[PDB]
Amino acid sequence: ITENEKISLPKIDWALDALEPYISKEINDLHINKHHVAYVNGYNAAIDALEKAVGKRDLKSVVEIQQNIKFHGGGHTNHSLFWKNLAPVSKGGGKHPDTSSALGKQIVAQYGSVSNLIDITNSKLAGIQGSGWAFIVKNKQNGGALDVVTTANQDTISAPHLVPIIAIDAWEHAYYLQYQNVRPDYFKAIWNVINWAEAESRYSA
Amino acid sequence: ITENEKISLPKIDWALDALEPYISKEINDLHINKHHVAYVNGYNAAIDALEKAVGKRDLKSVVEIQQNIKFHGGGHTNHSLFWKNLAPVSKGGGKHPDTSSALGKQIVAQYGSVSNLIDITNSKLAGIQGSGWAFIVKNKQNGGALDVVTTANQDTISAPHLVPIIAIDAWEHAYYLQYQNVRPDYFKAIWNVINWAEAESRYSA
Amino acid sequence: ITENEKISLPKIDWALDALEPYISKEINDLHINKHHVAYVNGYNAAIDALEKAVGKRDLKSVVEIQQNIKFHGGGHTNHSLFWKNLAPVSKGGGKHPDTSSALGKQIVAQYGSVSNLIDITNSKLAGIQGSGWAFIVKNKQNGGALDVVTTANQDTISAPHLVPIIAIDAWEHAYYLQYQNVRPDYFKAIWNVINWAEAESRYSA
Amino acid sequence: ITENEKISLPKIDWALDALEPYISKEINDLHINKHHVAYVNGYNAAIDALEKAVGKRDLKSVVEIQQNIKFHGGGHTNHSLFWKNLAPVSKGGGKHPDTSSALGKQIVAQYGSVSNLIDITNSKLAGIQGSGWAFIVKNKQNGGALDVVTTANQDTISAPHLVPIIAIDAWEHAYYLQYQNVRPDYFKAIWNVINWAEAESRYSA
Ligand SMILES: [Mn+2]
Ligand SMILES: [Mn+2]
Ligand SMILES: [Mn+2]
Ligand SMILES: [Mn+2]
Repeated sequence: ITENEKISLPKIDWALDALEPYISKEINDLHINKHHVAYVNGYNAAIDALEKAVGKRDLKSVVEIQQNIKFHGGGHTNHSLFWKNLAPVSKGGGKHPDTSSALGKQIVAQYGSVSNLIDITNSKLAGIQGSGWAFIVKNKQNGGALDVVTTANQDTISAPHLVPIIAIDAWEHAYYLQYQNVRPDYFKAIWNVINWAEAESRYSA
Repeated sequence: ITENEKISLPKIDWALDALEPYISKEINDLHINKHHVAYVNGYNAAIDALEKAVGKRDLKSVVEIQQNIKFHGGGHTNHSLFWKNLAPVSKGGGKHPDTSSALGKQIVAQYGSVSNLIDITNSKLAGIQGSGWAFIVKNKQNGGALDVVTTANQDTISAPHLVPIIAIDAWEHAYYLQYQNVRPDYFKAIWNVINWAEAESRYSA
Repeated sequence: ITENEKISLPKIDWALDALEPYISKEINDLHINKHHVAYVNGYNAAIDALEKAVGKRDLKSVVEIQQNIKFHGGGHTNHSLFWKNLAPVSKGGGKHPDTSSALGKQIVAQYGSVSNLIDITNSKLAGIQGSGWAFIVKNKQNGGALDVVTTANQDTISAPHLVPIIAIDAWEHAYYLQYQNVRPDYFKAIWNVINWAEAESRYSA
Repeated sequence: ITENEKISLPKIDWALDALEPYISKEINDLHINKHHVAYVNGYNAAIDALEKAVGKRDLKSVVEIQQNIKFHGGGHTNHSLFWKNLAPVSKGGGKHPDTSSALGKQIVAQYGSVSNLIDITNSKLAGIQGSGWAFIVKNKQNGGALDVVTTANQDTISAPHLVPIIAIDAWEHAYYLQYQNVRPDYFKAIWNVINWAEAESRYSA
């Protein structure tokens, strides 16, 4: 594994206790410093393992390692999107996107309001069985149309023609210390710290 | 939905705090009374929705409902197996199976010792990505041979030729409040409260 | 299993040899009379097995049978959609949808042309690994937006908010006798017998 | 991509028509020269795309490429195992393994006879939904115990502790031209040309 190929834990634009009372410092410290750090390490080790196996044409090891690449690679990708679409109330968290922005105009055209889109997303999040994510996505092929999708585990939006706009973590570790089994309460509460300014930038990028 | 079709939460043969210090009373209370209760209700609701859709030949609904049958039905089966293979130390929890038993003799012949089987099982548990279970299984068609398998979410040992001997819950709700992100500490801890008398009885049935 | 819950092979609105030179009579005869027939039988048997097991509250059998419900129920639904969106050239097969119809207006707004939408679908069909389908779908929640999706095996469009508009069978049995390994030639060829009038009715329904 | 990393189509130890009347020369010709060639080319293309994406830390592409590595790498491993465990009758195809061999002794001890194991394998094959494989496997951690498992599409026996002994292709391209929809006729016929000498050698390795 070379220095240019290795990934690192991203710097987070807000303090660990800044999402309170919606997401605790206790969850954020473990989520970033233990959970995200595990995917950073897992990806860098999986890449090192893969180059060694590929070089030897060990197709049995190559095949086995692919799953760890997908998982740790996806975990890093999902969590990085997550931290960037979260913001304290003081820093624009929970402020709806500007209705004149490309994203704001698209939400209005397809859903009528951000309120309805959030209801549709909370609905997808409730239906997730096990570990997974919900994403608000832009499709670059069908006129920049928005849709809400879910992925299992650390699976991500990897289709070249699709753009992740908002990423919501539904893994039990994302809410358990504060909400316990009451997953719908976390889903309802998170929107108060959602960074829609980042979502607008992602759409127009 | 007829009454004889409806499932119920089982009686657990130990107090909420009886598996301490290995599994907290806080975890068991939520695990039994919130988590397992949700699988009981979900299954009964899915069977009712299924019968209506099957009666109307509404195959689009039928196909959608089958996922909730699988998830909730599996959730009930898995947690029921789990409580039955958990026991307080004073009630034989953690006590290794009699080497003279059908299960005991099979463990010795295949793995040499219970400790080696536990080592294998803990490695399979460590490898679980996202929500899932590990099972020690008996295969009825290959000479009652044991193996260690894992399932995702609430998938269970449903094949008629396979018998679940030990079920270990690897979902984050099974350990998070006590062990947080340190899932290997939980997998190591659990064996101290595993009911091998139940596993011996499952092998012989 | 009752008489009202039983599914049957649908009547086909075209002669077996009427899709030639695009799809042969030889494929069509096996496709309808052996393949679709096997899903009709599989579903009716799975339903009979399900009522027996649900009644006995045999969660292990109930869980096992769900897979057969999904598969044969999906196979019947997918094939029924398929025959309805196929038509001889003499009966409107290959005729692009009317641009003033709700579907035609949506295609123009989102993709610019039917040809561009066909190119996107052919790209999705090319990327299917193993057995599966491609569908042009309408989403009732995001403003009636169209999208191209794939499913594996006999998985279908079962989400209540989604409508299958066009179903394209990519299983090897759908083309093998005529095209052999040359799967892209079949994908290119099938559009000449696609019934877009059925697609228009499905969108407006 | 470097030379040492590139895979090649293997030499097949029997003529295209050598397995007749069990597997036609038309099937073998396409299976080796079109189907397996597509896996060889696809894997080499995926390794090249992977190295470029890994080099520029483009994790979105990396995560997307992993599936093509798994599919093509698995496709090459599976077909290579397949040709090696196929033999013309005049070269010992269909001849049961020596009961004195390590494999032979293991079959007798677990299944009683090769015919009972074949029956078990044929039932697992019949149960495959869509594209997949059945494998007779040796587990190196539970006493070298044999079992029968199935994989979907081009998924393979990649776990380090498991050894594939016999691989059977259940994709429609493996039998369609000759057996059409009657897949059980193919599963029955294949055992007449299975190379058990290779299976014994795999077990002992
Ligand atoms: Mn997370
Ligand atoms: Mn649980
Ligand atoms: Mn078909
Ligand atoms: Mn093949």
